[PDB]
Amino acid sequence: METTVFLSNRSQAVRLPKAVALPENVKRVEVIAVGRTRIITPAGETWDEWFDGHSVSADFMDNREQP
Amino acid sequence: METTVFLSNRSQAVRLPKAVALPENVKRVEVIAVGRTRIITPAGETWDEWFDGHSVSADFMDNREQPG
Amino acid sequence: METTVFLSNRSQAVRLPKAVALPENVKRVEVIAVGRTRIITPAGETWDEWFDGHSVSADFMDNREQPG
Amino acid sequence: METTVFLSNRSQAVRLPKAVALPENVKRVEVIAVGRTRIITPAGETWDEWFDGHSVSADFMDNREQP
Amino acid sequence: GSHMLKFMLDTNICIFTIKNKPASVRERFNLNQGRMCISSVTLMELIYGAEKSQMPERNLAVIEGFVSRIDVLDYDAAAATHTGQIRAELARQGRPVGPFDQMIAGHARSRGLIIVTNNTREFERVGGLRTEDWS
Amino acid sequence: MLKFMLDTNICIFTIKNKPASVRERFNLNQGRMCISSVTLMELIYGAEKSQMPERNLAVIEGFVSRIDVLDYDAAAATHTGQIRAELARQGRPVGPFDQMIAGHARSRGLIIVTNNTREFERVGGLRTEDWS
Amino acid sequence: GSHMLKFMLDTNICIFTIKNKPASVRERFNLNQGRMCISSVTLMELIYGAEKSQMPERNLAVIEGFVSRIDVLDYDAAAATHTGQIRAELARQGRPVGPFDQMIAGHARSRGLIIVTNNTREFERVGGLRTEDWS
Amino acid sequence: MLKFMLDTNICIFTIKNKPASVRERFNLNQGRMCISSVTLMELIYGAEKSQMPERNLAVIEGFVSRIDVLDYDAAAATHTGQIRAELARQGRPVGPFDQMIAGHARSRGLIIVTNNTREFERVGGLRTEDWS
Repeated sequence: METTVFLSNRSQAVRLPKAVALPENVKRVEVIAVGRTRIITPAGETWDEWFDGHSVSADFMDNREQP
Repeated sequence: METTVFLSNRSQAVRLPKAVALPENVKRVEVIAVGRTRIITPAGETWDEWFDGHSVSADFMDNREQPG
Repeated sequence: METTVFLSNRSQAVRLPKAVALPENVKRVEVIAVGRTRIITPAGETWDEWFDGHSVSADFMDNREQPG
Repeated sequence: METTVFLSNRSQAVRLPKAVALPENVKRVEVIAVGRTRIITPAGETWDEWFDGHSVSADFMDNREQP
Repeated sequence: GSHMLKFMLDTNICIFTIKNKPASVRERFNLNQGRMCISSVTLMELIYGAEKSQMPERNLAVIEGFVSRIDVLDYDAAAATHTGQIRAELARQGRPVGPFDQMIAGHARSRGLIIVTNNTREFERVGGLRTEDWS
Repeated sequence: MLKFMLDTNICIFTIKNKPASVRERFNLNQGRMCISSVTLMELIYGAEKSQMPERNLAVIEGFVSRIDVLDYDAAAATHTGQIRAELARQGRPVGPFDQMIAGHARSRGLIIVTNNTREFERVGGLRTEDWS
Repeated sequence: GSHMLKFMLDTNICIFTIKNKPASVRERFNLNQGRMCISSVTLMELIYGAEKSQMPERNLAVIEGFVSRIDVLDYDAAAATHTGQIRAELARQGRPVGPFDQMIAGHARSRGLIIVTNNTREFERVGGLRTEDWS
Repeated sequence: MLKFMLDTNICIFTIKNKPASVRERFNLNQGRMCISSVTLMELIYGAEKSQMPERNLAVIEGFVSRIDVLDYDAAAATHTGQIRAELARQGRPVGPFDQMIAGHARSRGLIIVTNNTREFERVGGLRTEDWS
């Protein structure tokens, strides 16, 4: 028989030094692409970052104005 | 999109799949910790730094050569 | 995109792959022979026939009910 | 072991009755999508239909007008 | 060819031609065959007009034959974004435009299509939009 | 894996006030939520007319980037036309944006997640949930 | 987000800000961060301007840092189609517009982008196009 | 499988006159031909200013439907900028549309098929063929 030689599949990673490393409880992580940035959250806590920050002005959608 | 964290060399590393991958321009990102969340952004892309950064030579595009 | 011709039931048939497939609206096409070439088009879609075809009832959209 | 039952793969075909059937020499055929229509040509004669018809007006591109 | 589209028909012109079948629009349909489309917003209004009519069975058949000769574009994220900008651009000026017409205008401005409408006076309040009256 | 469609009222409710009970409902159902492009139109309009459009568009981007935005296609317009007729035979008034959102969910077999269920109550053939 | 883009910068405004770095454009850049783009046609003119300069090594580095903060859109079939219509719309009126500016205008009209330009008087001859002067 | 890029001059040459020698060159190389979107811009312009635009656009559609149309991307603009500088150091004048078409082919490693090879003669790093 006759087969082929190939290289294993790689992927683009980011490194986290110990000063910004994630705790030991998180072995799975959710990643979200917001524009040019990306957000690294624990598996079942994907919305905590958007809830604790990201405030809108007080006038936003005070009137839906649906005809 | 859920991924997995591993270890490479002496430090921790997060696994970024294809659908949320970064362009090849980016090899250096700034990471900021918010609670249990880590936010990554490409490095050195602030307009206030570029407007005060390296300037262009005095002859550059003194004549735009668009025919007509 | 090159395909292959076969035979189904009593007649000839041309094999249309996915990339050049027809919408499900079309189940009836008119075929015209030009030399060694066959041209297929969906059937019965001439404006001059529709303008003279079946007409709409007298009450249809007498009141467009767009709020505001 | 345990496997699955499935249905073989189909595809959308058009029938050619004998009055418009293609000659016997053509066993392979090229198909081209032009808008809502499709053009059925022999394998190595894909451009013959576009050359023998499809005429443009005499004034088309008499001057390229490149600055 | 998806890059052959040039005109988008608003709801007003569609009702006008389906009810009356005028010769002037008949001519411009034959001239610009294969280059016309409507938004799914317009398709919604047409389907609703047949379902509530005295003869929905035969009015739906006429509409489906009308749609069979033009393309129907989905109201996507770009169309929604331009409609949002347009509704704010109009609130700053106190110019009233109906909600379905607002979505039709934003859908065409998102892809540079010319609006074919019966009432050009309502769409001319929108910035960066071309209109034509084929009546 | 798509299961829920969020209406416009629940989005305004969540973005303005950021409730704690909604945060746990979002984290558990992540990856199965979406909105119609009609709702995206209303959200973008609210930011463009506000006093801080760029800041408010940034908050919308982070919200949208975590869910899917569905295009209002021919099937959605078809169900919306039927619902509008079904509602006309009664004396049930429903808003035009809410009508399109309801027909969009019915065309995809999705559950409407809303802020107050009593306005989607009168439409036949779709299920609603109250996440307030 | 690809649906967050709103402005397209022509070649004139790019040369103006790279050479002079004015404070007025600096303010409007900070305000509309992440919502600006240029056409690959404009990128071609910039790269050519650096390669033929007295210091191409350091001028290319400045331009690449400028492009790193905006998006570059490909000149696709839709942009080519709108440019063809525009060149015929202008020939009917005897209004002269440069070839690169003609392609920039067609690229923005194909996707409903607002043109940010230094010379608004040249682009205002194009039908269905919005312009803004950030100088 | 893409190998040849057709310039604007060869397209006008083929569409207006329909030569027999070009027909056999097209049938043999079917599936390996393409044009830049810059050339598509020039073809569409010629039809829109002509006396029968709809008829001429129909002929262009059948021509385009048999080949690929490549987008003028960042790499194509990069090679075009280098070529324009390489040409400036000499006294070689080249048209703006032809400059962009040449840099587009060089960025993709394609062979320029043209009507008269002497205008693409002075550009370094690309091969040309005469199909007249």
